[PDB]
Amino acid sequence: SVPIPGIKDISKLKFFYGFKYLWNPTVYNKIFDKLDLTKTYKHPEELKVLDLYPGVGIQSAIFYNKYCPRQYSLLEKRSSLYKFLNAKFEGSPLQILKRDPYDWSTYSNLIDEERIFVPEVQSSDHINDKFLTVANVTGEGSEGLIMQWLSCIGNKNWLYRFGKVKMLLWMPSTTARKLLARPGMHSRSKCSVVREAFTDTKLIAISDANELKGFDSQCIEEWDPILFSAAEIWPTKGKPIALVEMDPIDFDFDVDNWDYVTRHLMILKRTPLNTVMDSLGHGGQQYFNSRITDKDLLKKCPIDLTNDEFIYLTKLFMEWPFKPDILMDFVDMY
Amino acid sequence: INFFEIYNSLPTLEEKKAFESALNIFNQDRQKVLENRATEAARERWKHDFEEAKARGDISIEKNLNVKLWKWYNEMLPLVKEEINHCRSLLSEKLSDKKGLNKVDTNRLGYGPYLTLIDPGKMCVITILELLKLNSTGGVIEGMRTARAVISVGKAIEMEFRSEQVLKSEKILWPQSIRARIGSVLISMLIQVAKVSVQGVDPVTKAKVHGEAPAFAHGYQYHNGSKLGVLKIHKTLIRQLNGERLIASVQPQLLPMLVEPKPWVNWRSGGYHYTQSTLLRTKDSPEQVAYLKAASDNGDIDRVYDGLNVLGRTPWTVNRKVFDVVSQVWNKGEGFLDIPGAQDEMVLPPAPPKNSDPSILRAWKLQVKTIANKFSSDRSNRCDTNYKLEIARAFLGEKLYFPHNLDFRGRAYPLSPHFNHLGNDMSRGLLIFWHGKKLGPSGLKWLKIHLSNLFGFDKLPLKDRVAFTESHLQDIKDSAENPLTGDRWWTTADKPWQALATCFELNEVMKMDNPEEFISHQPVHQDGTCNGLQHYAALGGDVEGATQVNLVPSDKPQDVYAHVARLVQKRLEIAAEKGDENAKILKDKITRKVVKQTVMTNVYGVTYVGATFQIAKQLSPIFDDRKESLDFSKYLTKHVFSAIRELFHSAHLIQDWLGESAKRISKSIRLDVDEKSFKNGNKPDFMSSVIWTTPLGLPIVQPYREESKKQVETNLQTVFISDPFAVNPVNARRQKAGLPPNFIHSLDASHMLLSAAECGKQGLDFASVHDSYWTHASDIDTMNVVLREQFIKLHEVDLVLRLKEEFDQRYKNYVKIGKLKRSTDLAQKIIRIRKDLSRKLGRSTTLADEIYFEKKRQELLNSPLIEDRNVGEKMVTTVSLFEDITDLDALGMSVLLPLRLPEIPPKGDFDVTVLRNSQYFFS
RNA sequence: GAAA
DNA sequence: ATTATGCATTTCCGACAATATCAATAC
DNA sequence: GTATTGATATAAGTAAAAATGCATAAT
Ligand SMILES: *O[C@H]1[C@@H](O)[C@H](n2cnc3c(=O)[nH]c(N)nc32)O[C@@H]1COP(=O)(O)OP(=O)(O)OP(=O)(O)O
Repeated sequence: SVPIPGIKDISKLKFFYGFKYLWNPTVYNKIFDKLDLTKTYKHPEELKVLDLYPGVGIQSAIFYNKYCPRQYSLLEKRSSLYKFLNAKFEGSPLQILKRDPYDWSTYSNLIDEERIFVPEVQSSDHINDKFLTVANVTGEGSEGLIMQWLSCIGNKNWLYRFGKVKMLLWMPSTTARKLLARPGMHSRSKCSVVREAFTDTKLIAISDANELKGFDSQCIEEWDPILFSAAEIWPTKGKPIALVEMDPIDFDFDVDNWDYVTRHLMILKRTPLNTVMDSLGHGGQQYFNSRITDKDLLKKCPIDLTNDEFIYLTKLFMEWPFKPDILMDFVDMY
Repeated sequence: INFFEIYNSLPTLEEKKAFESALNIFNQDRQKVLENRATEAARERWKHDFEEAKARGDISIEKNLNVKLWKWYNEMLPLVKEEINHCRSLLSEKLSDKKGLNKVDTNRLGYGPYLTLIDPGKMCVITILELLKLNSTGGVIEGMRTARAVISVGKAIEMEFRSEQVLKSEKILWPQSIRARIGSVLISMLIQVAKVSVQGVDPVTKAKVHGEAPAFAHGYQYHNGSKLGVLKIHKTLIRQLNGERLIASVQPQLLPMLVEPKPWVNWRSGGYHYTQSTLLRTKDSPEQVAYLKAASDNGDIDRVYDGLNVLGRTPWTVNRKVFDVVSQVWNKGEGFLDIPGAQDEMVLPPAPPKNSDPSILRAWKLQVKTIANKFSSDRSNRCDTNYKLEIARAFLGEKLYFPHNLDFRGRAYPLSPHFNHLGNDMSRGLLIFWHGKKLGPSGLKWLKIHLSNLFGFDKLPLKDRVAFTESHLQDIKDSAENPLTGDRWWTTADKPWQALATCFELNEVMKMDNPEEFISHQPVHQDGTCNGLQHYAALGGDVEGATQVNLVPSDKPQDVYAHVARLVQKRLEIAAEKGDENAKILKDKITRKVVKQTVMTNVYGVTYVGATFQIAKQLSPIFDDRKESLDFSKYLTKHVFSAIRELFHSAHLIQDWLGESAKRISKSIRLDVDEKSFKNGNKPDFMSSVIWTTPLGLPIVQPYREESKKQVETNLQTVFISDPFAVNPVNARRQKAGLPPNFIHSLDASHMLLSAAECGKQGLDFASVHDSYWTHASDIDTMNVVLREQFIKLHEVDLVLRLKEEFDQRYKNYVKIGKLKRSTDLAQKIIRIRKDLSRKLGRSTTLADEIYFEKKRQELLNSPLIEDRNVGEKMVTTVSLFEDITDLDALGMSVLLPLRLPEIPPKGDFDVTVLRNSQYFFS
């Protein structure tokens, strides 16, 4: 009952700002079946969904035709994309707003100021049953926005004050590889540590078979991602894209100290711990040598460590009496 | 034993000369003590403090800095000794390769011989002093940068060896890699040794915990997704280093002299008696040093010597009254005038809840960063004032001298960097002349005009200025009687300390009945208005420029900045017809300060963002808008650029000619130098920099090049540094953007030096701040005459034409690059010759081969044998056929062109002599 | 901070 | 062949301005 | 095997893209 934009229509658009979009209804059906959101959300007719950077809107139209949610909203401020969305989706229950998803004040002015989109707050013992958010951040310069949203998962402030809001995001292949790297892998970084600490992420689909070697073979076997060619994404000059599902989880550490410890430890990501604690302050090496009795810990590199080991280290850092000030970690540039 | 009071008390000229001779004989040992070097002075001071502490029982915290430094030196010297022994053992054999650890010994084989030359205690003290000097530098909150510290320590060790070698002389340079390795090795050894004692509180016990912690630690930080190796200093050391014993801990090495400076007779002789200083300040350039040595050999720089000697021969002393007022203000503790105010530690607003708005969290982080930056800036600005006041205390009531140097352009600066008369208003008000000359019949008028100028009313006629000064007599009296605990009228001036000194002198004059016979020491300033624009007008013969920069005599002094501000306000009134709100907000908000900076900088080649920042910096205090006023500043820049483009024409013409000449020089290749193969293809190296000479014979070489930043493996880390000891292609944009300002500044410096030399010949006391010249109040008329005559003599010739002739002579045989389409018959001939010459050579002849053939053909005509010359003329090369053509500049393949410079713009017929009576040329 |  | 594209007036005072890890090559 | 120059990632609001300040060079 909702029109689905076609390849000829979406091909008339001039600028996509580096964002690749998908237009194949068959692979949309495949990925929706793989996700199996019908069981997670017991009342799809009572489901409120927020869409960020929709672009073509084909995914939103197929989502509506498949589930019939209680409310769906598209946030798109780019000129031609919004114009095409209004032209193709007017006269339908889908709603399009001329707002830019990057601004932090946009969500406040949309939720508690203008009183348009209000999610349902529930307990943290289960995934948010009446709130779903969908995003498409494929622009290669917009990885900072993804990391900011992960930090917002950590702080429970941006959209996670509502609960365990399930995330569905299209990201570039490199970003997914970096976020889904296991201990010991060459691509593991602080983004991987944040992903392991805050979320539970799965690779629902990818756009290139040759890029799967960046992921762990065991994780690939468990996930069973859906693969499709690059001919199904309209702007064909871009790198392959991937789809992930992020489920926020519970944690029992302090975010500021953990962030400081991980950031200053993973700078030297191939150096054993018996020579990197000197970078955490004055006397750090002797203090941590005295306070740590484990054997392989003093020889493991921080790329070999995991979230539990990092939490142990940050708890020791808290217990340090002579610890440095976390706040005074910046430069006097401007 | 005060000497200035005795000198003033002596009533006879012969007795004054006798006392001056006695003082000069007596001050030699004091000069030797002052010029005693840093390593020896620091070592003796630290050992003395340690001995005194050992004598007085056990007192640690009182002299903690010096006691700790001596302890560290004593317990860290053996590490350096053992490393030197290890290096000797690993170099004495000199037999095996791939010996030891790959990272360890291959580095030692590199930095070994550079460590065995200098004394181990000497490197110890050098490292300690450098690391104490470079604190809170580079944006690091409480420490230095590793890249900075390794170079500074290594460079200091290199410099101390040069002094030791030359001292024994009564080896060229060290590589940057070696400097970095030495610095890293020694800083690591100091880190391993430096221990401080601090007490903290246990989080779970809430009681004090005792222990010893390293003083220095090596860590990394981030700024916009990029690493930053840093070195930190513990708070227990910061609190003492930023204290009032910093002068005792780090003794200065370039202080004002007590005896008359050694005259300049050679490019490496002059200034201090025991310290060797080069005439020029060459940051990193061997070409400038080579050209300076060649000029010194030729002997074409002697007026430069005369001017610098006149500048350095003037005696100074410390103003006791202003010093006492400054000391009272400083000891009070409250922030007064521009002294910020002594605060101990930071104050931070309470953090919001963690689950608050991300915008709120970002705002809080921004506020914290701003507060920390302000606190650090205030602490630095207070430490600088403390250092200057301690030097003033040291040299109180004593004769002073300030030997001068030059920078690569030619402008003159004192050798002493800490306390001199180029500082801020406090430093300029803390210094007076040693010789006190009678005021005569004009000193009163000139001193009153000086005070009126120091109150910012330096755009009024002289009658108005003296009327202002004589109307404010009661305020002058009150300010000079009780500066503090009074009406504080002198603080309203834009130069408060100088106004205070002038008020002291004026009251001391007014207390008598015969002001003519008063003895004054206060220097009086006379500076030109829009000096760069004046020089541009003189260069271009611009009658309009001359009449608007006060060159043409007039009753009232003009102000180009006020004129431009008024014109732009009229333009905004015009735009009020459209009445856009952005224009309406700033229509009447124009200020002559903003217009002044923009108009001054425009003739030097300023860009849109530069003008935007210049306008915004001075528009912030007006607070017309938020920090997003950059839109308002950009509109301001647009219309002020339109106005200045309308106004200034001949100056921009000369600027364009200079820029075009710089481009032609930067895109040129030498014949003999670049005849060798480069194996880069059709892209020959550009090794030519814009060089010219001042009318005084000083050669100026532009040092702009391209910097290659590569990581160097040091002990602490791998620093990201460049090599300024290697030849690199010249930065064309830098040369083109630097020539127009450098030429004008060189002209300014030459005129200042001419005036200084003539005033020295005429027996006056001369001091200068670039475009501003100081002297006694009674010698101002003679000084004005000297300046006018020197300016007329300097600009009597066509300086731009002489520069063009010099460029043509120095670039006789040079090759440019040009692309012309083969559609033209002439341009296709070059392509045919290139094909024909390739077949003749038997291979694919390149641009390098063609240039080499042209250079070799020229050598034939330059050969003494006519037969070779006849063959050379008979032989036609690629560039030879293009010598006659001078119109193909605008008429595809790249072809070689000769170096021809643009024609000089027409110069208006303006007689520069007419300024010999212009009252407001300098004021 | 100082000068164009 | 117009598209990207680095840079934004000069000088001096300590007056600045990234480092680690890896991935094929070269020897 | 050891040794070497180049490519790539880091953090994460003072966006990136598109549309400009602007000249110079380029993929
Ligand atoms: O007022 C200045 C000054 O006290 C100090 N400061 C900043 N840079 C320097 C410097 O190179 N040398 C010295 N001796 N002192 C310095 O910090 C204060 C803050 O200066 P701002 O950043 O506000 O202004 P800046 O000098 O950068 O202005 P400009 O020269 O770019 O116009």
